[PDB]
This record gives sequence, structure tokens and C-alpha cells, in this order.
Amino acid sequence: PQETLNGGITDMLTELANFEKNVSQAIHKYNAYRKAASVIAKYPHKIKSGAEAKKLPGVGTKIAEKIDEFLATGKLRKLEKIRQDDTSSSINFLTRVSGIGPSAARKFVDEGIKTLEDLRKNEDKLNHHQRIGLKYFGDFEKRIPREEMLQMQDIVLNEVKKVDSEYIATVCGSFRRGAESSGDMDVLLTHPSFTSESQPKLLHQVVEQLQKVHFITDTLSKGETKFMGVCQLPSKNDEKEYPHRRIDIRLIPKDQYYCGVLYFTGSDIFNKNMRAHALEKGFTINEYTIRPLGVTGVAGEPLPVDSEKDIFDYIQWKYREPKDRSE
DNA sequence: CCGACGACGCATCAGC
DNA sequence: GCTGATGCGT
DNA sequence: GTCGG
Ligand SMILES: Nc1ccn([C@H]2C[C@H](O)[C@@H](COP(=O)(O)NP(=O)(O)OP(=O)(O)O)O2)c(=O)n1
Ligand SMILES: [Mg+2]
Ligand code: NA
Ligand code: NA
Repeated sequence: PQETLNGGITDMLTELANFEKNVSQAIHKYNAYRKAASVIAKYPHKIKSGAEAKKLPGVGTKIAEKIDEFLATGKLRKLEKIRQDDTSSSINFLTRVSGIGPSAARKFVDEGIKTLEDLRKNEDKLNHHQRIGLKYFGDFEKRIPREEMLQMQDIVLNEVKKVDSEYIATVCGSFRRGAESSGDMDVLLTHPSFTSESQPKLLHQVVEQLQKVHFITDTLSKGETKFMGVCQLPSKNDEKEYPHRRIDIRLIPKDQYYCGVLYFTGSDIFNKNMRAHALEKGFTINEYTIRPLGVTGVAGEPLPVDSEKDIFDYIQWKYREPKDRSE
């Protein structure tokens, strides 16, 4: 639909969601508020009453009353209060620093650290991740236009083919689905000499090559299969330098690759929905494998998979190309 | 009345 | 030193 | 907070 339909409500709910997550540490309330925010945002009518909203799946008694108060007044008493509160809003803001979750956020505020100024004053108290997350607080919230994503793909695909001819690299996420802008870069990676029954340097080599040509600039986390770091396009001539971007690189076994590709292509709203349909039909899908569900609920062995299409050729559905996986 | 609610890799932490 | 728990991002 | 056992 349109934002301004029930945008006031969805915003109200989203604000509520973030406070539950970051201040109350109630993750399931946070997901509840979001589920309501989503189902309402897709509801093609202007909500007249909280009772009208209650009819939707995921909207219950509490939110219904919250909508009554909002429609009748244009705001929420509890929300205006938590906004003006120094301690709760400070906690809520710090979690925007990647690396700082709700726990570390409350630690800082409890000992008097409430702002980025305070953080920068006390960098010794921060761990590695939090220093990077703070360093690029600005950049990490900027979006990435597809144009810059394509150039990034160019480098990633080239540097990967340069390390070993037989690597298979795929940029997934919203990029693959076609989104004109993206929040980060999701790279998926495999290699013929890595399977379920199979060097612990396959991911390392790729990462360090991307470091040598100065694409990857910082490291948040690196293991044998998963990489989280930062990357930056080379500056264009006169033009002012590019923002630093988040990049993830995952090394997946060859036989688990297309399940992984399917999963990290998304959207999560699409995934969450393919999983059930998969259920209905007697199949369970994760990021690793698709497995048949038996008489009881017993999982047999994972079926052979050689394409995304193969996976639809188990739940008897016809291909939906990444372009249309909006949800 | 009450439990589920998504689950996993990696970094640091609690503890032995 | 180690194992296991917790926090974190996603 | 919502849904459903
Ligand atoms: N909480 C989440 C969110 C997404 N995912 C999955 C499905 C996503 O499409 C895929 C990549 O995650 P992502 O980078 O956060 N989202 P996506 O690329 O689809 O959109 P952006 O915000 O990155 O532009 O992993 C997940 O496993 N757990
Ligand atoms: Mg992405
Ligand atoms: Na309802
Ligand atoms: Na954060």
C-alpha cells in the first residue's frame, strides 16, 4: 500500500518494538510489535478503529487499545514518556552502534556513558567490534545504491577468480533480488574441495586477497566459514571518497551451496513463508538442506540438490526468480 | 493458564 | 590452559 | 504481546 495510510501506527509500533528489544530486553515483544507493524503496513485500508485492527493476524488486545489512544489523540502517553526519559533513550541510541547490543548499552549508561562523545572519550572500554562500529557509525546507516553494489561485485568476483579459478562466488541478499539500494553486501562462496564430508584456509585466502588490493579495510569477525568486515570502493579521481560498507563472506560446502544461496537471497519474509509451504507438503528447509518429514516428524536424510530449481522440484512448486521474491 | 516465539557462527566472558 | 555461557548480528 | 495448546 502506501506509508501514510497507517504510517503513524507502524512508526508508533516500530518505536515500541525497539524499546522492548533495547531497553526491556524482551525480544519476543519486539518481534510481536514488528509482526503487527508489518501486517498493518500491508493492509490496504486506513484503520478507523483499534477493533478494526484487531481483526488482523498478530494484532491483539494490547495494540488494539494502543491504536484507540493514538487515533483519538495523535500520540501515545507511554511513548512520549519513554522518549523524554534520559536513561531509556540513551540506552536505545547506543545499540545503533554495531557491536553494542542492549546489554552493553545499559552497562555504559549505568556508569554514565550516554553518547557517542562519551564513547569516543572511553574507547578503551569498548571491544574491537564496537570500535569499528563506532568509527563508522555514520557510514553503516547509509544505504548502498545498486551502482556501487555492481562495482563492489566486480571487485569481489574478480579477486575471487584470481585466488582460485574454481571458487564459486555469488552476491546474494537484496542485491540479487534486484533492490535498487542495499544495506550491506552478502557474498556466498564455495569450492570443489569443500563438501560435507571433506584447507581451513579457503576463506582466509579470499579475505586476505581482498585486503591486499585494499578493498576490505576492517575485520569484525573471521572464522573458518564466516566473515564479517568492512569494505570501501577505491576513490574516483577528483571525486570525494566512498562511504565504508558492511560486507559478509560465507564459505559453504558445495552440496549445501544452493540451499544456502536460496536462504541468503531472501527475503526473510519470503523464507519464512517457503518454510511452511514446505511443511504442508512434508518437507523441512534450512540454510543447509531440504529433508523429507516422515510419519512422526522424523527427518530422513537430506535430498540431492544441484540448483535452486531442484529445491522447487521437491515441494512441487515452479521457480520464482530472485527478482520476484519480494516476499 | 501457560509456553512458543529462528537459529547459528564468531568474540569475549564466566568459571574450572 | 580448557569448556561452556552469554552477547551480538542477522 | 500474540497465538494457541
Ligand atoms: N534476521 C535475519 C534476517 C535475514 N536473514 C537471511 C535472509 C536474508 O535475505 C539474508 C541476508 O540478510 P541481510 O543482508 O540482513 N537482508 P537483505 O540483503 O535481504 O536486505 P539488506 O538490508 O541487506 O539490503 O539472510 C536471516 O537469516 N536472519
Ligand atoms: Mg544484503
Ligand atoms: Na487478532
Ligand atoms: Na547494535
